Amino acid sequence: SLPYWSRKITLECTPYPFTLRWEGGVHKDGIPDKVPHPSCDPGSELVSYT
Amino acid sequence: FTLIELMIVVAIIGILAAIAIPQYQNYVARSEGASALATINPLKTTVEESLSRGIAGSKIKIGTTASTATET
Repeated sequence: SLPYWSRKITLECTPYPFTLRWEGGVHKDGIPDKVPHPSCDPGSELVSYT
Repeated sequence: FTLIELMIVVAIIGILAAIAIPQYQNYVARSEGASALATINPLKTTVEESLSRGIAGSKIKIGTTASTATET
């Protein structure tokens, strides 16, 4: 048997994607319908966002 | 009472019932326009400010829904 030498090194990570969501809109006085599509009709506009 | 006083009163009534009345429509027609422009002119200042600051158009609206750093 004769001499010998070697080395090794590795780096890796596992995948795991995901998704997040969030909605919201402008607050109004006297509008209990907290929905992105306000079905009421007070007298203003609600841009909303989802 | 006599007829002289009654006839004089009747004549004075007819005399007073003769005052002319000129036109009075152009006055209001002009006052309405003098107020419309005076009310809707100052919006140009806000329009120019919003267009020169940085925000784009479209978002510029009317009403009373507060303000933020994007919409006017």
